[PDB]
Order: sequence, then C-alpha cells, then structure tokens
Amino acid sequence: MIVPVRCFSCGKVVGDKWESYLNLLQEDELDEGTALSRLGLKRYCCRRMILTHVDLIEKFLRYNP
Amino acid sequence: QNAQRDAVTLFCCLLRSRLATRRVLQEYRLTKQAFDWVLSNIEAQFLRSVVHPGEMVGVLAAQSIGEPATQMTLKKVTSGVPRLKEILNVAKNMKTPSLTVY
Amino acid sequence: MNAPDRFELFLLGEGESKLKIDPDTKAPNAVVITFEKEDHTLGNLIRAELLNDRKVLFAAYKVEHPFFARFKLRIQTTEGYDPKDALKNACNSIINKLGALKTNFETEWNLQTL
Amino acid sequence: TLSHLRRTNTPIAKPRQLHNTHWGLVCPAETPEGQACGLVKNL
Amino acid sequence: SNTLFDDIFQVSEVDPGRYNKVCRIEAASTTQDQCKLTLDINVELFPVAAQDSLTVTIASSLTRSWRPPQAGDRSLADDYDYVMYGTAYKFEEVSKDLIAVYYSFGGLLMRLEGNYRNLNNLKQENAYLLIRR
Amino acid sequence: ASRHGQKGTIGITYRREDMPFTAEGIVPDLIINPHAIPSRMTVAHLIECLLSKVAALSGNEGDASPFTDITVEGISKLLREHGYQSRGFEVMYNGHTGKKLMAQIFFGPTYYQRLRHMVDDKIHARARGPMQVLTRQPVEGRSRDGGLRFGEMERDCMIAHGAASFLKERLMEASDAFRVHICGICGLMTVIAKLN
Amino acid sequence: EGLVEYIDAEEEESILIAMQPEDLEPAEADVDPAKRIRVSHHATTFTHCEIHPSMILGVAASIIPFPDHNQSPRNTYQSAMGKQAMGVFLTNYNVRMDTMANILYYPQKPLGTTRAMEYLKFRELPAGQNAIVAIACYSGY
Amino acid sequence: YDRKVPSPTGEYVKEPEWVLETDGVNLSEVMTVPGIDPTRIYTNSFIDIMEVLGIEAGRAALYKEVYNVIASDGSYVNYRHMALLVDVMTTQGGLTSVTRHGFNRSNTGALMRCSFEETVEILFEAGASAELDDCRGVSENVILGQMAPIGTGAFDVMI
Amino acid sequence: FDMGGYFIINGSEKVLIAQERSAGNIVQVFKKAAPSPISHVAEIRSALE
Amino acid sequence: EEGPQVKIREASKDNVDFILSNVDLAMANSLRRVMIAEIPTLAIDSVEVETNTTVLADEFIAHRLGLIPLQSMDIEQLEYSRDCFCEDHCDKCSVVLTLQAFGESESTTNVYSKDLVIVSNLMGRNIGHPIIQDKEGNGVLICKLRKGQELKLTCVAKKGIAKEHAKWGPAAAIEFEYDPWNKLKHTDYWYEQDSAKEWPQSKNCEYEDPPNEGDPFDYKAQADTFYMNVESVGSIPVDQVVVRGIDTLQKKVASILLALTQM
Amino acid sequence: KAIPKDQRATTPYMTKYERARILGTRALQISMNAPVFVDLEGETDPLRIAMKELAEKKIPLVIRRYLPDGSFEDWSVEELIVDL
Amino acid sequence: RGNLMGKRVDFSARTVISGDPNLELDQVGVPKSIAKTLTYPEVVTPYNIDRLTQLVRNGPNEHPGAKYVIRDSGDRIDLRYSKRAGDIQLQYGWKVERHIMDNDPVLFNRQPSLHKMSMMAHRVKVIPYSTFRLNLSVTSPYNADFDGDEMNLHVPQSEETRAELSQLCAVPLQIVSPQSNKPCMGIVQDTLCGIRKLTLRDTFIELDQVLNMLYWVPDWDGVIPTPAIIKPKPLWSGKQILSVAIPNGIHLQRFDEGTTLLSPKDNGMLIIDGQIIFGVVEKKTVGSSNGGLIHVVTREKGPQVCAKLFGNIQKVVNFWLLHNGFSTGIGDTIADGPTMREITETIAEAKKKVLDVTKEAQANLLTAKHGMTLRESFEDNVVRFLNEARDKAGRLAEVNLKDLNNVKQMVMAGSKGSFINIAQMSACVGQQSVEGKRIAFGFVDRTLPHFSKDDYSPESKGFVENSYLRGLTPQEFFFHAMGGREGLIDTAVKTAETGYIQRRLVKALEDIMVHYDNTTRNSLGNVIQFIYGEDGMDAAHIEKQSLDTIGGSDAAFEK
RNA sequence: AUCGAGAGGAG
DNA sequence: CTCCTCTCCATC
Ligand SMILES: [Zn+2]
Ligand SMILES: [Zn+2]
Ligand SMILES: [Zn+2]
Repeated sequence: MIVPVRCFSCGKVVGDKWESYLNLLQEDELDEGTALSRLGLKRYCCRRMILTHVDLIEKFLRYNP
Repeated sequence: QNAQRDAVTLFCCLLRSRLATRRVLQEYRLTKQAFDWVLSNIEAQFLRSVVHPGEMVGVLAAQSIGEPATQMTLKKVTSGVPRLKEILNVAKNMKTPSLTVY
Repeated sequence: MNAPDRFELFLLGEGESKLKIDPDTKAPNAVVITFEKEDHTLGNLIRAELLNDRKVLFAAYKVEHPFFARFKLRIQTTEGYDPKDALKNACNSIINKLGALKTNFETEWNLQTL
Repeated sequence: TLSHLRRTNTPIAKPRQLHNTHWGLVCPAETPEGQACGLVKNL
Repeated sequence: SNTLFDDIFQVSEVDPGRYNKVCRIEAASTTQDQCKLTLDINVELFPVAAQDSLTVTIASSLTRSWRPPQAGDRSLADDYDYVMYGTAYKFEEVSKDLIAVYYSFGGLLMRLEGNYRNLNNLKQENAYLLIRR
Repeated sequence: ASRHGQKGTIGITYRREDMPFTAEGIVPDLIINPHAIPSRMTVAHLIECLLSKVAALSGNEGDASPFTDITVEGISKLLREHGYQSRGFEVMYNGHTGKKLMAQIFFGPTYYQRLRHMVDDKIHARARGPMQVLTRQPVEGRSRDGGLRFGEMERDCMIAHGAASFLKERLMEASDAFRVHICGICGLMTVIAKLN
Repeated sequence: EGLVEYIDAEEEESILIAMQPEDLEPAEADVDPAKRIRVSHHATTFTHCEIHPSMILGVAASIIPFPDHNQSPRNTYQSAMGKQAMGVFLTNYNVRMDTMANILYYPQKPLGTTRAMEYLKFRELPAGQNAIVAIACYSGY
Repeated sequence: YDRKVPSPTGEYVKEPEWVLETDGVNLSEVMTVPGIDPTRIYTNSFIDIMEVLGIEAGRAALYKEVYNVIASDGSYVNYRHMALLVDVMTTQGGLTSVTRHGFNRSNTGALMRCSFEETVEILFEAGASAELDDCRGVSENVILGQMAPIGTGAFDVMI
Repeated sequence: FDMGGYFIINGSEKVLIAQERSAGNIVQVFKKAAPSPISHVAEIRSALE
Repeated sequence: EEGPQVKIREASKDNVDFILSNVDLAMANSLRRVMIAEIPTLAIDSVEVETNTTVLADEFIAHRLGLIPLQSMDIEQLEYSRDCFCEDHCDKCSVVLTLQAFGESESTTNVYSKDLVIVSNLMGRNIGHPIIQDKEGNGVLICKLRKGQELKLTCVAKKGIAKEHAKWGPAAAIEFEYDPWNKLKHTDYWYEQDSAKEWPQSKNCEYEDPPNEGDPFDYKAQADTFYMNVESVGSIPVDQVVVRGIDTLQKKVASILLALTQM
Repeated sequence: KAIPKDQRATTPYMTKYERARILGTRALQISMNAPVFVDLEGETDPLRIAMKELAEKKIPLVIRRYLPDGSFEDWSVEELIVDL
Repeated sequence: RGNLMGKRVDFSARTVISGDPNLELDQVGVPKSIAKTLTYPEVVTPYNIDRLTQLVRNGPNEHPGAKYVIRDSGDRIDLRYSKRAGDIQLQYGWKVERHIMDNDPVLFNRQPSLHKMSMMAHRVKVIPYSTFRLNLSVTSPYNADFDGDEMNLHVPQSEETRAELSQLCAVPLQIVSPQSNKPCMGIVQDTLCGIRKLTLRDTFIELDQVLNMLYWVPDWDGVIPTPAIIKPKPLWSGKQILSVAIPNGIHLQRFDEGTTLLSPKDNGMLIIDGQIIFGVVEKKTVGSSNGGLIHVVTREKGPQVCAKLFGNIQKVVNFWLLHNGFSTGIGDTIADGPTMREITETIAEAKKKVLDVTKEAQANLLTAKHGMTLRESFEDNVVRFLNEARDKAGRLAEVNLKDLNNVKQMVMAGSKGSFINIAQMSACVGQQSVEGKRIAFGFVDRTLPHFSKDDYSPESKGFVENSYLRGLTPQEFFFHAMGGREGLIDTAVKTAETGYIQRRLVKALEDIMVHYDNTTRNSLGNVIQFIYGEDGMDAAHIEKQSLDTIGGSDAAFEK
C-alpha cells in the first residue's frame, strides 16, 4: 500500500522519491542500484525503504466503484 | 530410641571424622568458645533440617520423579521414557532383559 | 490498551514536582535527588559534569525502570560544601559550556557556503 | 491459502515419519507441530 | 602504620597467557637466593619485559570510602610507578625454614617466598604493593 | 518471527535515542539477543542477514535459493568492496552514554514477519462472573468472560505445598460452594428446605 | 516432444536420477575451499535427470532463505509460522466480507528471495517488513 | 568392567575385572553355576530378582533400576523420593504396579480410588459391598470441598 | 491472484483436503508377531475403480 | 572563543558535517539525544476526514499526514496546544489545513503534499508549509485516486516533540564518531587474522594522527574531538537543528536549576 | 481419650505448616477488629501484626496434633519454639 | 475428574509473559488492566479506613480504587453504578472488594504443572503494558521463555489464604528445592554471559562506571571500595565490585582441573567473606549448581537475603553489559583456512576407513563379532567410524575458535551452547538416524532413486559431510530432513506418555505424608516407611559433603 | 446444551 | 492413552 513517507529506522522522508525512482530506472536506463543513489538514499535502512516497497495501490485501483 | 541412633548413625561418623581432636586442633585451630559455638549451632542447624509433620510427601516424591521424566528424549538396552514405562508397570514382557554375571 | 500515554514522558502529573530531595542514610553529607519526567538525556550529563569538580567524593545516576522517566542522582561531597550547591555549580557549568557552544557554532555556520 | 489448498490428511508401522519415497512428492519440512504431526502432509 | 618488606627483583619470564592487559610475571630476588615471586602485572599501564630489574615494596598505609585525589597536594608513598592494593589469603610453609604469602590484588595475584618475612609480612586486609624503576 | 523459527515477543519498546547506533547514525529496528543463535543451529538466519545488507546496498536481488554456489565467503567479499567489515559487524555506540561499544555488533536487513497472537486479544482476567447452568461453575473461554480451570494437575502442586485452606478456597468459594441439607437418619438429600 | 516425462513413486523405484543436469554428466578432467562438498559423478546409467532439486519443497517452505543451511525442524517451524504471518492476502480485501482479516500497512518483499518465491507470487503479496536487526545484548529485555 | 577397590595398604585403587553381560534372563540357574560369584550376580529383571532373593532384594533392584534410568539422563533425584515410590510398590507384599490393578484397587477409600481410572465400577461395587469410605485421603476431601488433612490441615487450632 | 481450488457454501469458502489411503489391488506380505500362530499373511484390499 | 570548539568541514541545506573539539563525551552525546528527540516542531495532529472513497483507509491516511514535513521555522512563537487556553484549536496554537482531491481524470490522479491548503491565520509567521524538496515540485505522495473517487478533510498541525512521537522529529539521521584509530582502546576489535586489514579506516582517520608501534598505551586519555554530522528532514533548516538543540538542552538544564530555587 | 502434658514427643519445634496457619488464624481475627495483644510499633497489616504477636509469644491458641491411631496432643503457641 | 478434582475458578487472569531484568525475584509485573479487574475482599478496620475510604472514592477504573462495598445485612453495593458511589461512609466490619495492589500475595504459575515450583507465591507490582512481567531467574522452574508462553495468576481471598502463599509458596522459599537437594533458580543468559565477561582478570572498570555500579546496588553501603589498582591510573577489577553484591560470611571453595591457589588459568573459585579472591564467575559458581553461591547464600544468610541477591548480581552485571555489550555473527561460526583444509582431510581419511571396511566385508574377511551378525559388525564399525570423524572434526573446530569468539564465549560461560553446536555449525553435521539405524532403504536396496542399489557408503546412508554454514546438499538435506522430524514425532508423543506416567505416579503416592511421629504413612494408616527418607530429614536442608573417614591410605588415616 | 475442524506454548 | 489455552465453523 503506497510508498511510505519517512523510513522506519532513520527518518528521511522517502515519500516524494517514489515516482522519481521509477523514471531513472526506465527513462534513462539505470540499474536499481545507481537509482537509489541519485535520489540521495545513502543509508541502507533508508535504501531498503524504497528497494523493497511493492506498490500495491496501483493494483488496488484496478477495482471499480 | 534405637531408630533415633540408627537414623543419625550416618551423620555422626561425618561429625566424628571432622570434629576429632587432632584435626580440631591442628588443621583448623578452634578455641574453647569458638568450638563451643561450632557445637552450639550444629544442633540448631540439624534441628531445622528435620521434616515437618505435614510435609505432603506423596505428591512431593511423585513430581520429583515425574518431572525429570519429561526431560528425557534421544549400549543396547531399553532406557528412558519407555523403560520407566516397563518399570512402573511391572513389565512382564520386558524388551531387554539381561543378566550381568560377576 | 494497557499502554501508558506518550505525553507522560515530559509532562508532570499531579502533586508531582520535578525535583525531590532527600538525605542518604548510609553516608554523611549525602543526597539522593529524584528527577520526575527526565532521563539519560541529562542524567549522564550532570553526573560526569558533577565529577570534574574536585570537591565531590561521589556522583551517580540510575533509571530504575525504562518504564517511567525518573532517574536518581546521588551525591556525597567534602566536609562543609552542601551538595545542593554541588548540583547548582555543575548545572551552571553546563549552561556556560553549551552557551559558548552555541555562539562558536554560530560563528562557523556563517563562514560556509552552500 | 496456497498451502491449505495443497494439504493431505491421513486418518487414524510408522506413518508420520518422512519416508524415502516422499522425496519430491511430499514436502519434507512442511508439516504441523504436534497433534497430527507428520500425518498431514503438503505436496 | 609503616612498611612491611623490601627488595629489588629480577624478572625471568613474562606471561601473555590469553590476556592483553594482565600479565603473569615470574621473578627472582637478587640479594638472598632463598626467594622467588610470581606476580600479576597490568602490562598495559605499566610494561614489564626482558631480563628486567625492578623494586618491590609492600607497606600497608600511605578503610571507609576512597576519596578522589586532590593528592596533588598530599603525601602518597608515590615515589613508585606501579602500586596496587590487595588482601592476603593463605600463607604457606614451602617446608623449612622457608615461607610464602599469597595475595589477591582484586584478582591480580601474588606469591612471595622466603623466610625473614614472618613477623614482618602480616596477616590482614592491609597490603599494598609498590613497584618502580 | 524471523524466517527460520526465531519466534520472539517484544519485551520492551525503546525510542530512537536510547537505542544503540552505528557511526553512520542507523538505529536498529530490532534487537534480538545473540543467545538465540547457537542452541538452534539457525545459521541461515545469520547468512540472510549478510546477503541482505549487500542487497540493500548493491540495490539488488538477494539470491537465497537453496542449492547454490552462494557462499558466505562469496557474499562477504562483496560487502568488503562496499565499505563494511566482511562479516556484518558494525561498531555501535550505546544510546544513554554515547561511549563506544566494547564489542562490535551484528547488523542488517533481515526479513521479519509479524505473526498473529497479539497480547491484547489474549489478556483475560475474571473476578467472579458468568457461570454455566449444569454445575454452577464458571464458563469456558475468554470469549465468555469465562474463568480459568484450576485442573487436577495444578492441585497436585497445591497439595505439594501443603496449602490446605488455599486449595479449599479454589475448590469452594470461587467456582462452586453450595449449601445442601442432609439427613440425620437416612443420610441423603431428601430434606425439605422450608426455610423461613 | 517427450523431453520431460511424469514419474510416479513406484516407477521411481527403477530409475537413475541426476541432481544437477550439468556438472553431473560431463567429461571428468582448483576447488574453491568455500563451496560445499558434493560427492561425485559416480553412476553411469542415468535414465532421467532432476529439473531442480529445490522443487522437493512445499509452498510454505520455499519461502525460506537458505533452508539447506538450517537445522531441519526449524525450517519446519517457519513452515507453520508463514501461515500465521500477516499481510496482503488478496488484492480484493477491500470488498470481501471475512470474519477476521489482517493486512500489513507497508509490506515489503524480502531482500533475499527464493527462485521459487516467484510462482509463489509471494514477492507481490508479501507478509512482512525488511527490518534492520541488531543481534546483541542491550538491556537484557 | 572397572572396580574401585581396597588395597591392603589402604588406598582405594582401580583393578579391572571381567564381567559377563548377557542377552537373556534366567536367575534360578546361572548363579547356581560354579565359577561365578553368587553374592553379586545381577539382572535388570527386577521381577525375577523378586521371585528369587526375596521381597527386600526387589526393593533394591527396583530402585537400582529406577535410579539407573534417571541417572543415564544425568538427572540426579534425591534418594528419599524414589525410595518412597519404590517403597509403596514393595510394601503390600510383591510388586504392586503403578497402575489400575496395582494401587488403585488396594482396599483404600472408594471416593478416592474412584477419582483415578475405573470411575463408576468402583462406585458401583462401592454401593453393592457397603464400603464405608473414610475421608482421610486427599481427593476424598477435594471431592467434598473441604479443608483436607494436609500441610495446613494436618493439625487443628483451639483456644 | 486468487487461484481458487475451493467451493463456496453458505458464503464461507470450503476446501476439500486430499485424503490418503493405501491403494487397492496389491498384494503384500506382512510378517506377523510371534504370539500369533499366523506367520505370514498376504493381504489384498480388492475393489473396482 | 571560550570553550567547546567547532570546525565545520562541509555544510549544506541538509547536512551539518562538523568536528567538535574540547568537549566532554557526556554532553556531546546529550546533544545528539536532544537534537534527535527534543527540539520541538509542527506536524499534523488532528485529522477530520470528510469523505474518503480511496482504497487507503481513513486511519491509514491520517497516519501519513502525521509523517509529512510542515515548516517549523517560526514554531518558537507558537504555543503547545495543551498550554494555550482555548478549547481544542486556536490560531495561537494550531494551524489548520485542507485537502480536497477528486478523480477528475481517466489517468490515475495523485494527491501530492503540495495541494494541502493552509486555511488558518498564519499571523505573519513562517509555519505549516509542506516542505518541498521534490524536483517536479510536489514532495510526498499522499495517496492515489481512481476515476470517480474523492478525499476531503481537515488537518490541524500542532506543536510536538519526538518524545511524544517520531513524526515530530526534525532530525532524520545524526552521525557520530569519536577517536577513529582506537587509541582510546574503548572497543576491542573482533578479528580472524589482522584486525587492521579486517576493518576499514573511517574517513575520520585523515584528521587524526596514527599510533606508531613504539608507543605504549596512553591510559590517562579522554574523549576529545567528536566527528558529528547532522541531517535534516527539513521542517527546521539544518543550522537551527543543532542550535535549537543546544538551547532546549540548555533550557531544561536551567529549569532544573530554577527548580532548586523554587523550593 | 487424651494425652497428658507429659509423655510427649511430637517435635517441640513449630512445623512450618503449624506456624503458617497460626499466623493466618490470627490474621483472620486481626483483620476483623479483634483486639491486638501486643503494642503495634507502627504497623497496620493484620498479617504483619500476627508476626509480632508471635515474636512476642502472645497468641492464646493451642495446636491439636493428631497421631494417625486417633490419639492427639495439645501445644500452646507459647510452648513451641519458633526457629526457621 | 474434570469438574470436582479440578474446577474452573474465579479471581484469575492469564497473559503473555515477558522479561524484566529490573524486577525483584518474587515480584510479578501485573498489567494495570488485570490489576484493575481482580479483587481482594478487605474489611473496614481502624487500621485501614483511611487508605480504604480513599479507594472507594477513587473509582472502579482509576487504579488504586475498587468495585463493590459490602454491608451488615449482607448486600452488594455496586460501585460502578449506584447513586451513592461518591459518598458511602464506611462502618467498621464491612468488606470492600479492592483492586489488587502493589506487593500483594499471588499464585502465579505456568503449565504444564510439574513441580510445586511451576506454581508459587509472588509479590505484585502493578504496571503499564499488557504483559505479565517476571524476573529472568524465575525462568527455570516454571520452564518459561518469553516467545509467547502464557501464564496463569490466581488471587487469594482469605487472610489465612494470603498467609498460605506468603509463608509456604513464596518464591524465595522455593529457591533451594527438595527435588535435587539443590537450588533451582540461577543466573541466566545476558546476566550469565555478563557475570563472566565482567569478571575475567583483563576486565577493568574505573571511576565513572564504578560509581554508578555501586549506586546500582540498592543494598550498597556507600563506601567506594579501595581500588585494586591505584597507580598511574586508578582502576577496580571486574571481580572487585561484583563482590559488593556478595553478602557477608559468604565463602566459597571450588578448585577445577588446573586449580592451585594461583589459578594460572583463572580456574576454580575462592570467595572470602563477601569479597571474591580469584576465579572466573560462571555457571559452576553463579549457576544453579550444587556448591553454588546461591546454594551457599540461601542456607547461610536466609531466603530473603538470597532473593535480594539475585537482583543485585543482575542489576549490576546487567548494567556493565549494557555498556560493554556482546553479539554474534556468522564470522563466529567461521574457521581458519588451514583448519578448514584439515577438517575435510579428517573426514576424507574416515571416508577411506568406511570404504575399506566395506572393502573388507565384501571380501568375506570382516570377522563376525560375538553374538552379532556380520552385517551388524559392519553397521557398528561404520557408525563408530563416522561419529569419531565428526567428533574429531568438531574438536578441530573448537580449537581454531579464538577466545574473542562470541559463540565460544557463551559456551565458556555456560549461557547457551555446547561442543556439538560448534561441531555442526563449523565442521560437519554428522550422521542422521531413524530409530537408531543409519538412514534406511526406503527404495529397494537404495536410499534415494539418485543412487545405485546395494550402496552402503556414508554418502548414501545419510552422512552429512558438509557443515551448516557450508550448506547441506539435496541428498544431504533430505537425509537430515528425515532425522529432523524424528524429534518432532516424540515431541508430540514422548510427551503423551510422560504425562500419563506423571498422572499415575502422582495419583498413587498422592496422600502419603509425614505424620506427627516422623513415620511415613498413608490414608489407611499403613506405614510405608518408618522415618521419612530413611532419616527424617527434609531434602531441602541437605548438602553433598565428603566423608573423609573413608577413602585414603591406612597410613594416611593414622597420621 | 451438542459435534467438528485450525492454532498457542514445552520440539 | 499431556497439560493448559486461543479462535472459527455447523447443528434437534
Ligand atoms: Zn532509514
Ligand atoms: Zn432421611
Ligand atoms: Zn489554542
């Protein structure tokens, strides 16, 4: 369910980063590694918040009313 | 009065072995007062060790064997939980019988 | 459901002042101060700072249970010098030390670029 | 769900033990603790 | 209230026996041959090593609450480098006409072995140890 | 729980400030105590941990598949070239003090699972309450504000203590206790209770 | 085209099987001390080879990372704790009406996955977060 | 087998001795064999030992056994307990089993025996045979919900 | 994602758990205990599929 | 000039990387503690969902709003809601906020943090602005909406401190290292062969002298020089984060000083 | 029947059981405002009171001890020694 | 059986338990909730009216209050409702059902109920958070762990009843237990891995720390102990202050294999008068040992003093370990490269040995041992050739482990672990078994259909050559998978008997008890035993003490 | 009231 | 023919 704001163990706002993470994954061909670093995510706690998150909302939305 | 002696007999030969003259002078050098104290409290120490009329021994013994029983889980003999099961049952049909001639 | 409220960590309650003071029975010139609604953030602080003062024999703190914010600072000191001052003098020392740390940091924050 | 849909019970030799022929038909690890231990098995 | 033994010892082995800070030091007494000493020295804050000479004092004086120093204005019997505090446990007849005391400097241990160290080297709680030079 | 049968319960909740922390400022989400490791052989658990670190850093899939050429000596090299010490350890600092830790610590991402059984759907007390019909004893479950069974086996442990009155308190006052009238001749309960 | 056939346990009784279909039947012609020790090619007839041995595992147990480095009954324990471990159980949980239904606020896929964890759809409807853990004594709580 | 044993000089010293350990029990006949010490020969058959050497030798083999099961696990139980268990078995005459046919039929109160295994049948024959039950047992007072002859209720308080 | 091997009955889903049973039409031999005059027995559960 | 010295190597909008000289460990720490947990901030504390046909449930959303960064620059001249004498809100304590979003489009409409509308009296001060550090200028995904789904509500941001909830932290991650080569010998390295090759030298080893083997242990040594670096979520800008630390610390230090007097 | 103030074995010492039910039996009186037969030096618990009445041997209670043959013995709480 | 001899009952509660290393041994951290719920009927007596009328006014849901006030005529006055609940003047002799209060007696147990010890009196300590908290050294006798074991609390209801917990069942009284005439609580995990760590020579704690630790013990005498070190720096030994917790007149004599009043391996244990002289404290000293400091302190000083002790040792070592701290990595299960090489060649010469017996036995020269089959004397040889391979490869693992090795350190401490745990985790795992025999032929004359028939080598009958950190292989996995499970079977079954046995054993001795003539009789009056235990001694007050009248020289006895 | 599954701890 | 517990389902 959606990208968490802020990362549980460290505190860095990670919310804004999601939609960003996706493009420099796939717009300008980059490997998930380097993408987490361009986004300022240097700590692994604060890297794992994004590397792992499965955006289940997109699939939630697929339902109708 | 005869069980009284018998019931103490073991404790005494200890007592003797330790509070015998040459030792209570040489190895550990007591003094009339000090000694007389060692003697004094040993009586009141013993006294406190006697079983209290009431002590519910039935359960007490049983649990005390029934517990270590549960600590058992895994040289060709029936041991452990299943042996106990023979022993308590007066096993007519004992799986490993075995003489041990001397 | 049994949880204690999260503001009970810095607010005080009722008929609960932020310092209790009491004389330690065991030693002479000895005092055990109970801090309501505080912890290591400034228990450890005063204690080591109540240590650089040469007129102090003894100085320790302890959070009885990390369940409630209350630590006990016990202090014994030299013949004469009442510990109530010992605490003061140290509590102040800190104020200055930090007071200086602020400006000094201010100075150097204004040197940098970006 | 994935597992509960693939479960194998057995009613009532040594039937709970993991047997050589179970190799790659029954899961060696997956079976419930106590009660019906091993008697139920997963594919 | 005084000073209870003295001599200059000759260290014959250092023992780093699975410890970094604490060493066991076996020594010998130059003066009278009827003497040897095993002692537990904190080689971290005072190194001890090869065929090395050092002086050993005991004393028993200069007890409710240890003060801090301030002693940068006091008397210390500090003319020494290394000085620990102990309790004495068993005093043993090696045999003879020979004697030996044992010591626990809070677990750092000491064996001294001689004779003239009888009415001198006492029985009690008191017992410091001052090494130097 | 972890992923290798390392079932635990929270015993205490610490804030970010009383937590130990690495020199890069990371607090840990979880302190499991290293007494749990060596009496249930769970070596994987530890391995997972080390690979994960490297996965969280290399921004990669951790490859934990069963039969592979995936080595602890393989994994560890990888996180040497990364910046940490090739076996997970990270110098941490105590939280109250900020004094260094006398001994390094194992740290890492580690898939953890929050299982059912949470304290509050369990906590049950009863001080008198609803009885059943048949025997006016208190009723099963905590679903019913029931009562707790002081079954035979515990009574044994009450007989052992030589607790006489107290075993009576369980076996009369709380639970049953009933007042029946009995015959001075026959000895049954045929007595008429015309009380008043 | 018959490159794979379905063998039942009784027919199993009369075959020679290969764990790996690669380093199992090539030519025999250094040994990185860290790689576990597998026996040898020993046996010459091989009727049919194994697809991949991980597939001897169930649906709960293949969710375990490195089950092969673990003490067996532990694996088993997981295997019964995976079926009590909270998460996204179905995408439609908003519309279904079930006596009791749990889901995870921000369920993360694990960081270390299985190659089986793929058809298991697990890394898409995870049950658990990827928390940093300190293993150490602290307050002894 | 080893044997720690007195020297004339005095010191107990280890002297090894050959033992025969068998895989089959007959004790009426192996001891009566010449060549072997018939003051030590021992079976793990504590039922046979009872038929041969007397109730009182049984009491021992039965301990020795009970003990030796507990002690192979490392567990030490303090003698007074097994010595109670082992006794209750021995005391009636032979080997009274720790099961329904042993203790749970032996002329005790009815209400008690009742609260173990064959519940009704005891109560049945209890009614047919006019058994006047004692209420000196524990259970007989748990049944009746009463302050029973135990630790606290052994004695009796007065003014 | 619902792969669905169940039925619905009274709303609640229901799963039929695969049952286990020794098969028929074999044909086995069972070494029987000593206090049995019966030594070996060749058993065969016979039913038509 | 008089005591605690402080160099700063690198400074930025979000990082205060600085040495800190001539100080006790005791406080150097208690700085980090307060910094992390005790300098007050503003962040949504009441939420009044009006209509919510999202797939994210009500309390889910009411949670992330919590976590959102709201400008806490002038926060010092705002009152703790508990303290102030109005019942519930007033402009002196509380800043309100509106969020209305409604699926207007086919192509999944977001709700970023930037369409939180301030509704209360700002009274001039600097407060309650969703900090945008986003490039495209819309930090924090709140939730996503479908075609015909809306979400309307009121947020009532209040003064709070991390001790009362981590949402109120303004500090993110504070780095803290002291004595890079272990010359204090406060740790004992765990090794298999070298210890030296087995752990890597911290970037902090350049600014401090190596040991030299020929030197024996310096026993009387203490902890000077701490190599901190403060990060900043960014409700409070990087500088004040350290400062407000030194102050609030100083504050309670003094409140305990006053206490003795008030008895 | 009866057993005389003489010819008494019976342990002169107080059984841990005997003693606990003495403490109890007084505590049940002290909890229902029956008079305290010692000076209560600032204690208020009817259990902790009894423990002083016992330290000072001022409890007007007897033990009746039953021997399993149906005989019995009387023991005043001032007569028994309180060791343990 | 289900209704009369064990009833459901009131005034009871039940919850998950958790660890609390700053509770007292006898204390029971009870959640506020549960404390708000259970009630003790207290009376209106001049000694309480004050504190009591207060409670009435407090309310049946602010903690130190109550529900229900009971009167003369004998009725319920229900304090949640009722128009008069902020009034009620209390008249002497009315009972006032009160909330369970701090420091009350309670019966607190874990099940299965298999001592008089998984069952005992406790001191109540009302607390937040809905878990039942108990001290980690009342762990052993309930058989607890805090991984979600639940526990049951009962509350007395009569003054006399309260007493019957307080005097008999009190946890400190149960410290030295009749079962094994030895104490059943001790020093456990963190504490125990600390108490050793703290204590080894090398470990020196100085002023700042020492000052706190001293204060940390609540029974401190306020005198900084004179430091063992006073020289270029002053320091106290680990031992030094730990000794602050040790009471007075407490002495201990141990002596291990290499112990010689110097203990050059810091072996044995010598404690003189509340201070410790030499010797590393660990399981054998501080544990639940026979000779243990706990066994001494309890006899010598009392229960009370010993139930205080537990805390102080903990409260301290806990503190020291809070600031030192220790962990465990996979690196603590690694072994050196020339060890790892040597381990494999230790298996690989044992691999020859099996092969060569199987070489022998195939060529009909394997001499049949007496009374056993040839096939058996093969089976026997290999299984002994394969245990001795793992045990030796294990000892090679243990020897390579440096003293900085955490796993070692817990094993040295006796906190958790063993030799086998090293050996599997680092060297090899060893042979699996299924009903005592190596892995069986499930398939016809072969193990898995990946093998040939007629193969009796180790590889094929379930010898797991690889270590746990190396990672087993598929065959291997399955094999260990077979053995693992054998445990579980009886963990589901070697229980169902062991519960039926206890059930009888109890029922059959049940009502046997010492009477008022030291005789041991039962309900019938039939003597079982003429003095209890053959000497009329409670086993609690009994100690293993040598009899130096027996062994040793006819000569040495004279002299 | 009655049946029946699935779990929890001792592995 | 192991204690104790939780929770959900279907019924004359
Ligand atoms: Zn983070
Ligand atoms: Zn009648
Ligand atoms: Zn306001």
